[PDB]
Amino acid sequence: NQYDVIIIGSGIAGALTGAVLAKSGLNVLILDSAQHPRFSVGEAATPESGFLLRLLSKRFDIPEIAYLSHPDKIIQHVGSSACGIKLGFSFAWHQENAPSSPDHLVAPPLKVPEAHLFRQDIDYFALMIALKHGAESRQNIKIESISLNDDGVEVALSNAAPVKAAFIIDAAAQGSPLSRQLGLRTTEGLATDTCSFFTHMLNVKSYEDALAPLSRTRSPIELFKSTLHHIFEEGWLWVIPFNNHPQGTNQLCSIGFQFNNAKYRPTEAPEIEFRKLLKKYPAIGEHFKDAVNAREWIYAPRINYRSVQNVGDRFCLLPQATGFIDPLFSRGLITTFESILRLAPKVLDAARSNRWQREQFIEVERHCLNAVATNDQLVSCSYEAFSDFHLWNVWHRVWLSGSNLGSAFLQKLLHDLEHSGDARQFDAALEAVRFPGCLSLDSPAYESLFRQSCQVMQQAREQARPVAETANALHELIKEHEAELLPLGYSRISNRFIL
Ligand SMILES: Cc1cc2nc3c(=O)[nH]c(=O)nc-3n(C[C@H](O)[C@H](O)[C@H](O)COP(=O)(O)OP(=O)(O)OC[C@H]3O[C@@H](n4cnc5c(N)ncnc54)[C@H](O)[C@@H]3O)c2cc1C
Ligand SMILES: [Br-]
Ligand SMILES: [Cl-]
Repeated sequence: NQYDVIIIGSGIAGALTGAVLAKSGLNVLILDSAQHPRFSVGEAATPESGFLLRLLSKRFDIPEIAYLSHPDKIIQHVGSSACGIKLGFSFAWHQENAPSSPDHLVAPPLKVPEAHLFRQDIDYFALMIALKHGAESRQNIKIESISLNDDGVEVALSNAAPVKAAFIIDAAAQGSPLSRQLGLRTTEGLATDTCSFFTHMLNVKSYEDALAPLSRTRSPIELFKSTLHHIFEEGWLWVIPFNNHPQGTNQLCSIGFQFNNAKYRPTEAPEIEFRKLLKKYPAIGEHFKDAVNAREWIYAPRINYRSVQNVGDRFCLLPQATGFIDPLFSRGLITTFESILRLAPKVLDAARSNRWQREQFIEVERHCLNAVATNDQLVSCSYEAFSDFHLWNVWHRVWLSGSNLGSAFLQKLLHDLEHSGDARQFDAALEAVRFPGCLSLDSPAYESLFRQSCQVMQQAREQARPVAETANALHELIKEHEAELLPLGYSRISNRFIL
């Protein structure tokens, strides 16, 4: 075998996977059909993704991976166009045939700033980390076939010699050739059925200049410096600026709108569908008066999918190749970076002992399948919560309380790894969690709340219950479970900005 591991796809997942494996002593090859620079979606960084990036950096001793978790460090080391700032999430609610109220807004601010990842520069920077640590990159290739055997993997390429390796990691992310040929992908048993239009734009106005200033909204953060979600019955639109950091030089703002296909199926071209949306919601249109498009619209008719299995003797699909739900709540990078953190140590043990069996990577599958399953419950219920503001306001505390518990648990693992310096203890502690894939990670009290809350929302969809009844039901559940959650005051509805 020419190599130890072959990685398909040279975006952030594949490049970071290649970096840690090259650093750990494996002879790594990274294949890609596209080439850098190239555009990619997956821009909103979360607190969990920040800790998971810092864990990867510490666990495998690569300081440059930790630079991607903080916006100032991106600006300094990657480049000044490589990210915007993020001081939180903002969810502005809208209704067709009604003027938009500035009071219909929830915006839980963050403690430490996060990045809005300009992925063309971030993913190329991630590949450069892999290349500097000894990984080989081959771009612009054409995969003829991928053969899996009991003694190894063999990849055949157009106009080149075939390459061979012990393992193959699919990081190709929804153009996954290994997912196609194995017959793992399916949309069966998915609550979320959604499409997506997305692009990058110039001259997009800020929320403050377009809709309502800080004095009016009373928000502790500028929504300009946040992942802004414009939500409404049939779907949502995102405003993710890269031009919101003071030292930043990027002019672009990522814009993407999604529909629930059960409520609205788009019929016409992306630009026509966009203007029809701004007609429906004039408030959202205030962003795009003098705005112009910086690239083509991409239309994905169904972004949702999952897999029945995602590992074998000689392979392992990374989360994006495995399954995906929706941009909402930015769960893709969280699942991605955690799956690498779980996979990499097991691949090292396989490569070091020459044992390549499915049972060794079973905990990578269990996490990944549960994560997509959880996020499907989270998103499908969240899409149903868009129908009314008060319903959403109550509902988002279910997500937020889970995300805070999950962030604190990953922070605890980082704190123990930094002080103790014990890699095996960290790997075991991460594997020891009671609810792998879920939002809280380890808390049974939260998962009780989460799974009961989702039953209420699915009952509300199936029987078409009133929004006041559903909102009350969730409020009693929060009040029941509040004591076991963090002491933040999740139950008081009048507080729309949970510090
Ligand atoms: C519309 C949309 C919005 C999203 N929004 C968010 C968000 O707000 N927050 C968030 O955290 N996540 C989001 N995600 C998920 C996000 O895309 C992933 O978390 C992340 O981008 C995955 O990185 P990656 O390197 O695996 O994939 P990518 O960055 O897409 O890289 C994959 C690479 O594989 C290559 N490739 C494809 N097919 C083949 C083949 N047959 N052979 C060889 N190479 C191939 C591609 O050319 C590409 O270079 C979103 C996804 C979509 C579709
Ligand atoms: Br997801
Ligand atoms: Cl996501």
